[PDB]
Amino acid sequence: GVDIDGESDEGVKDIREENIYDMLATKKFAINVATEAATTVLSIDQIIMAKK
Amino acid sequence: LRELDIVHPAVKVLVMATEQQKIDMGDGTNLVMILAGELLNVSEKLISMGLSAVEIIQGYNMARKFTLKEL
Amino acid sequence: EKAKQLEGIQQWPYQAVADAMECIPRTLIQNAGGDPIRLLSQLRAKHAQGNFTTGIDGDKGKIVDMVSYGIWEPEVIKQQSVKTAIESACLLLRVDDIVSGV
Amino acid sequence: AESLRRDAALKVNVTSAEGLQSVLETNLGPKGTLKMLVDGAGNIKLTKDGKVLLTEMQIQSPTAVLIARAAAAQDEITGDGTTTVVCLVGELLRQAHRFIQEGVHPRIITDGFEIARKESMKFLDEFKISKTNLSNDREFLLQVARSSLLTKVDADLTEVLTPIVTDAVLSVYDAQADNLDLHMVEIMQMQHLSPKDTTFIKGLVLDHGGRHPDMPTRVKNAYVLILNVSLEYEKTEVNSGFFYSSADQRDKLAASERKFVDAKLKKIIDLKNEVCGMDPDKGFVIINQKGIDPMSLDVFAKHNILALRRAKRRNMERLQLVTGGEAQNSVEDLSPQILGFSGLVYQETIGEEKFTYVTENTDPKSCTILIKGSTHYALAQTKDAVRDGLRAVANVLKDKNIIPGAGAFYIALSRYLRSANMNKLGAKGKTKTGIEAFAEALLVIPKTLVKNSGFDPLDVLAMVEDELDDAQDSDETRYVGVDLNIGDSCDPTIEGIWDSYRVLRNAITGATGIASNLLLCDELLRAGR
Repeated sequence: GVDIDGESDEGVKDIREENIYDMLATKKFAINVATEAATTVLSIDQIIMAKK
Repeated sequence: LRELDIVHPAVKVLVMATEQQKIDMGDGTNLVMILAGELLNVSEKLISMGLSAVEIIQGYNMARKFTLKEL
Repeated sequence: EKAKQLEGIQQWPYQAVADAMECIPRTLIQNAGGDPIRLLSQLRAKHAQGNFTTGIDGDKGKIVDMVSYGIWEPEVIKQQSVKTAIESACLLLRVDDIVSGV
Repeated sequence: AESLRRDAALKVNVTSAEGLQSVLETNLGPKGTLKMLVDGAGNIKLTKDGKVLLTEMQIQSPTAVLIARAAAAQDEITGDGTTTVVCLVGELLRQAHRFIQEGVHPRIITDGFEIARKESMKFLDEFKISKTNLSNDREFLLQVARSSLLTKVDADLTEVLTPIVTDAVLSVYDAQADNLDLHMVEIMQMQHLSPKDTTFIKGLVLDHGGRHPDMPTRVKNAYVLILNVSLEYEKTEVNSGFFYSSADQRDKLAASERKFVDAKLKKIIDLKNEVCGMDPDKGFVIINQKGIDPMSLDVFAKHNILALRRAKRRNMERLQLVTGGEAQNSVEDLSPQILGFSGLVYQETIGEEKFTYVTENTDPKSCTILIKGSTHYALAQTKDAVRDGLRAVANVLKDKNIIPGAGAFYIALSRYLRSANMNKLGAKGKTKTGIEAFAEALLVIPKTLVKNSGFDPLDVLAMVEDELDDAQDSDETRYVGVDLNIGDSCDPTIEGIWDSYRVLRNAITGATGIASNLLLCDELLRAGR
């Protein structure tokens, strides 16, 4: 994976040492929400506003 | 995001999508907002290149189904 | 395809060079009236299947073969176009400051 | 004292129309763009409906005022084509404004439209296709339902709402002459679950259900009985309470509150012993519009009787049609024939609210469309797509005629009207100049659909004309239409893109009178102050 280092290291390290894992329910749900979020912004070519 | 004043209404779309992550799963709110902001940056080159935003949306729908099967 | 097997820091600018090589035929597409988005993606896909000699016609404006229809160019022009453009592009990036004086 | 005249209006009216045209130009079609409109309410709403766009924005320009009234008349009659008419009025002014510098008088421009409108009705009757009233058309209704859905969504939700919208009209509407009522179809809005998980509700759902931990999760073949009496303790009109200082005074004071409760409750539990006592796989459900006391919560748990409280008055009137049981005001007069019939009844478990499913009925004669969404704007967009889909299918059962979409009607009509007047030459020599402007104004719709997708509008136009030329030589009938996905032409009968006859019939006549009145104003009149 990606290592933050902070002391020293050469290259990267294995994630299985620290056992840092992400649940499938969290990762799979975050992709569909982020996809629909960017879909809404790209679909809007015009914005109408009014002063309060 | 609840303690910040939002001016542009387009930002509220990402704020409403951020609350979707906190209410149901409660984890990964940073993964939703940061990834959604990068999808607009990589699309900025496609919108400028002349690729219509319609096929850009259609491309993400086909790429989303390919990602869910690999998970 | 070759840049993916190197796996180094130089891999990223190779994609910028490959995109720059595609702008020369794409510029002719913009002058031919055809869609620069559609004709560029369809032409690039034909190189992975067909030969590398399939170019773009100025008279027609659709993807056609250069050899069968009698369109040819010498290699020396291609050798002098790539070498002199890269050598000149490097010299422009070597100057980080503009000195004013006699 | 000079006779010099001015324009000062038509040039501004067309310019103001071109500005409003470009707003709804990219909003038309399934490949169009979805725009966000928020005025003063802080409520994000995204919809492509042309009528909703004009009602949510205050436009000072007088040109858009008449266009706003045109969308209101099409919704109250046709119920669709709000954006298409706006695109036809704006483009027609562009072709007519070019002839103004030539000297063409606007009256002949308006008179040339009425001649082309009457000639369009002749081609309209030959081009339309009659559809049978038979109930085997559900397969054909799937293609018609997708035409309205693909426009207002991203096309991923269409496959989910395809069986829901199709089965919504066919279930509530029996097949006869009769008529159809869209008000009988309930609409429920929930912001909890995602829109991808939405489902169709055959019965009726209610808001406030009974809350007890021992209530059964699923009850199959349950009897529905309307109960108008109060099962909860009542107090005097003036605030008062019963306070007992001893155990003997407990049953004395509390008996006054449960006197009316025990009289009705003891008669209800006797019905369970006489009716549905032995019979397995059956149930008994009490409506009880009023509240429930904590005393009856333990009685209903031992008998597994589903309890309900705080019921909507309007929903109970429709329960008599779905279930069949009449409202019982007094248990003393209750008869065994009052008990209705219902199917599997199971309540979803959610902390904020709870649902009740009366669904799976023999003759429900009603439907409920449950709208789900994660955000607020997702609920407003989905509600707009459902209401537009029901009104589009509504004209399919009423009117037996159907027309193909995807520009198949506009390209064929624009080409027919151009070659009809040249052969006949029965109108006028000067009038055909303005008639050509009407024929060229009908080709903007197929050019608009390909414009949002990035395709060349001139390329797709020449490909359709090449296919129509081969169809004129042969004596057969072949329809040609624009395919947005591939980019070439397509057969609209195979693709399944169809548009209502009533919507397109009032679209040509409606856009004719609206665009004509804008050309009749020579000078803007400012007065009243």
